[PDB]
Parts: sequence; structure tokens; C-alpha cells
Amino acid sequence: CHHRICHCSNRVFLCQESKVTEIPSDLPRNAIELRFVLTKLRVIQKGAFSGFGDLEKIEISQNDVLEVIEADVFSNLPKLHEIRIEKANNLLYINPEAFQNLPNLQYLLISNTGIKHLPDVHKIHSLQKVLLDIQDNINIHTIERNSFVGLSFESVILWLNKNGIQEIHNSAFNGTQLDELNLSDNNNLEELPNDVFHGASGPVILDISRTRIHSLPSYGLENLKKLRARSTYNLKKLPTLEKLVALMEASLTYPSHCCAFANWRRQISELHPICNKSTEFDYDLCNEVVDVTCSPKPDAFNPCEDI
Amino acid sequence: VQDCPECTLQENPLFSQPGAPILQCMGCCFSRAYPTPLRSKKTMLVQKNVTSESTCCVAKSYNRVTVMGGFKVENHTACHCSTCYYHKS
Amino acid sequence: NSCELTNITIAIEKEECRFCISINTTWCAGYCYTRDLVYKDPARPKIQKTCTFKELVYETVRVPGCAHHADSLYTYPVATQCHCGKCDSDSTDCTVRGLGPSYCSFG
Ligand SMILES: *[C@@H]1O[C@H](CO)[C@@H](O)[C@H](O)[C@H]1NC(C)=O
Ligand SMILES: *[C@@H]1O[C@H](CO)[C@@H](O)[C@H](O)[C@H]1NC(C)=O
Ligand SMILES: *[C@@H]1O[C@H](CO)[C@@H](O)[C@H](O)[C@H]1NC(C)=O
Ligand SMILES: *[C@@H]1O[C@H](CO)[C@@H](O)[C@H](O)[C@H]1NC(C)=O
Repeated sequence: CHHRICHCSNRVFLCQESKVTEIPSDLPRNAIELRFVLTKLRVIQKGAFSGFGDLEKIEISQNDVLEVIEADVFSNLPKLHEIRIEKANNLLYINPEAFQNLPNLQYLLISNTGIKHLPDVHKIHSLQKVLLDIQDNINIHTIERNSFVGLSFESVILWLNKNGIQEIHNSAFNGTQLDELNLSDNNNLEELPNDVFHGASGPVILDISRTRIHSLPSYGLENLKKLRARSTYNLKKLPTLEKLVALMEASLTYPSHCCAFANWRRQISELHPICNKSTEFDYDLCNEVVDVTCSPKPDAFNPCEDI
Repeated sequence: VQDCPECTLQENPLFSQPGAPILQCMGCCFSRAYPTPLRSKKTMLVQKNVTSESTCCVAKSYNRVTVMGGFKVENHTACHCSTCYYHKS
Repeated sequence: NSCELTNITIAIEKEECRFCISINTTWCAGYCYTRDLVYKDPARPKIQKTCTFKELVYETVRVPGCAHHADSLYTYPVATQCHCGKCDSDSTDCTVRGLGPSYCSFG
């Protein structure tokens, strides 16, 4: 195999270095994978990738001069499960029309970029479960209302950690099946509004580690199985076990919290069905278990629940 | 020299029944870490001096089945070393 | 499994002098073991390990200058211990491929 600019192997095309100033129009429409690496590429033009029905993966990474992604850039790619946008330091603008219908999207990664706002995902409408991984983008300060609806008919994993997020509006997760939400390492994030989890199913896993979040929402956590709040210092109270009905695991900051959990039982509704059969673990859905697993456990001497 | 078996289809101990096994990609893939070259650092708004290239053993295709009493599981039909989604901090 | 300390060669790029110098040092490379879960429960765990540094130290090195530019110092990380574990994103760029350790813009 071969091509003018881009190196090629097995319908996988890699356009590298500085001689690539724009996306070659002569790229085979039977391409499985496209990678743009170390290009002096100021813009990615409208409908640039439209019309590769064979295209599974798109990598755009380490482009210092890239400032914009035009409208309808990712559209008509029924076979695209993976988009990866990494290390574009001058990219501040992603056109709200860039992300079009992509029924097969599994993984959208935007990491280490200039972008000032979350990407617009309401036209993606994926049939697959989607991992949205948006990280190390310091200029992203706020999450609007309905920021994730229409990303997928299937449940969703949202990693928004290590950003500059200071602001989360009510109903930011509305119209969304949330498996998992990681907001950790947004250091300036002070408050979750009481309606964050309105019209959202889940989360089942929530990570607010290393944020200044003061308080957890009173509703929306009826499905929470796993809570990770490490070095979350001004989160002092917490909902009562009766409000976190599903919680099985918590890794927290203040040991007194863990003692609150160890001291309040829960668990009857007998339970069912069929785990029948015939230093850590592996697969087991029997509901075998134990008071919430909690840490830090107030191990080193000391009581719990105060005096 | 540590004998790490290549990523390949195998038999899930749970979920599997005689005559009706379910196949699951598992094995080993190549990964490495080295200092981030300067040319890359130019492109990062958040400096990372160490760069890590990895790949993970995942199903390149699969068929959805229901077994055991209602468990939706995938029955992996093929395997390759591809993008790691879940290896991070 | 097989993840081990291995000698490599890296490229220190001196941008003002239009050349790079090569240095031997020690980093991680090898094979780690992953599974791809068959039952996709949101409360998994889905965890994947990769071969990366368990411990590292920084070393400093003199980088020649050319006519009309002073020589300088460059400080780079060196691996002490390697293991199969999570890629730590505070310190590390966690990707599929980088430009490679010995990449140089001038050759
Ligand atoms: C909740 O989601 C539904 C469907 O997407 C939407 O129509 C409704 O307006 C949302 N609620 C709010 C307050 O935006
Ligand atoms: C999974 O597919 C394999 C081979 O295609 C087949 O032998 C097996 O019956 C399938 N398992 C189930 C539970 O359908
Ligand atoms: C990253 O390398 C740069 C030198 O280019 C240095 O300033 C920084 O301290 C290095 N390591 C860490 C942990 O910051
Ligand atoms: C390679 O590892 C060996 C271990 O004995 C070490 O002595 C050597 O310095 C390393 N690399 C080079 C270039 O010698």
C-alpha cells in the first residue's frame, strides 16, 4: 500500500509531520482508520470525514496550530466507534454542528486541549454505550443544562475529571442514563445544585474526589452503588443510609463517616435470584455482603460516632 | 522471558455451560513508557513529562446472548490489542 | 507479567541549535494481562493495567549549544522501578501511541 503524503498500511492511514497543512482529499473511502499526528493543520474543514463507510477510528493528536473543527465534520460514518482528540493546545472552538449522527460511537476522547466548552453531543444518538472521556482541558469552566442528552439511547459513562469545571447547572445530566460520573480533580468546584440529577437515571458510580464540593444532592442517588470522595474536605455531612439505598462501597475522607456506615446495618427484603452455583475477589452477584465497604476505616485506635 | 500469553479468545468460568460456553478475549498486549519528547510538550496545555503507549486485549467483535436465567452477556467472537479505555488514574 | 526495566535511547531536542542529542537511559516496556468483561454491569470493575513506571527520579544533563547559542541544561525523568498498573495521569500522557522516545524534529 501507499499514498502521496500519508503513510499507509492495511487501509490504515497516518498523515504526519508538518507537510500536512490540510486533510488530503484523495484519501481512499475504504479507509478503516485515520490518524492525523504532528500536523500543521489550522482547521479541519466542514464534512472533512463525511463519506467513509468503512471508518472505525479517527485519531487527531498533537497538533499545535489547530484552532477549529468545522460543522458536520463527523457525520455519515456509520462504522465509527472511536474518536480521539488529544493534545491540541490552540484548539478553542469546536463547532456545535461538528458532531452529527454516529450510530456506532463507543468512545469520544477529548483530552489536553484549549476548548472552552464541552462538545455539543445532542445529535450523536448512538446505539452503543458511550464512554465520554474529557480530561485535562483547563478552559472548560461550566456544564450547562442538558449537556449530555441525545449522546446515546444506551447508558453513558461520563468522565469530566481534571478540567476547570467550577459550575454545574441544574438538569445538566437530564435525559441521560448515567452509569458513572467522575467529576474529580476539578479543584474550584464548590457546589452541586440540588437538581443536578434531575431527569437522569443513576449515577451508579460517582467520583467527586479532590473537589471543594460542600454537599451531596438529596435526590438522584437512589441508585448509587459506589461513592468515591477522596480528599474532599469541605464535604462534611452526607445523606443518611436511608437516602443512599443502593450504596455498597464508599472511599471517603473523614473516618467518622465510615463509622456512621458500619454502625447502621440496613438489609432485609430477604433477597433473590439465582447466584445458585452448581487478598481480594472476582465475580459474585449474590448480594453476599456486608455493611457498606468503607474507607478510611477508623482503624488506628479511636472510636466512632463521637461520644 | 516471563511468558505472557497473547491476547486470545477463551472460556469464561462463570456464565459457561457444557455445550454452551461463552468466549471472552483475554491475554497480553504490549505497552511501554518513556520521557515525553519536547516536540510533544509544545502541544500540551497540561505538561506531562512521561508518555505512556498502551494497548489492551479487547473483543473486536461479539454476539449478544442471554444465559443462566436472564444475564445479558457478550459472547466474544474475535480478539485484538486495541485502545485502552480503563487504564487511567 | 513481563513488564521490565529496559534500556532505551531518547532524544533531547535543542530547538535553537536545530539538532538533537541522544542519551541512553532506563524505562519500562513489556506485556501486561487484560480481560475484556463479558458482563457489562455499570458497577463492574472494568480495570486495565499497562506497563509503566512505579518509581522514577529526574536526572540532569548538559546540552551542547552551537555558534551564537549558549549550552544549556535539560532535566528528564528516569525510571527506577517498573510495573503493570494504572497509568498515572497526573504525571503521564496516557495514549495509544506517542511520537516515540527518540523522536527528533531534525532527524
Ligand atoms: C429533560 O429531558 C427531556 C427530554 O430530553 C427534555 O425534553 C426536558 O426539557 C428536560 N428537562 C429540562 C428541565 O430541561
Ligand atoms: C458462543 O459462540 C460459540 C461459538 O460461536 C458457541 O460455541 C457458543 O454456543 C456460544 N455461546 C452461547 C451461550 O450462545
Ligand atoms: C516536567 O519537566 C519539566 C522540565 O521541562 C519540569 O519543569 C517539571 O518539574 C517536570 N516534572 C514535574 C514533576 O513537574
Ligand atoms: C542496560 O541494562 C544493563 C544492566 O546491566 C545496564 O548495565 C546498561 O547500562 C543498560 N544500558 C546500557 C546502554 O548499558
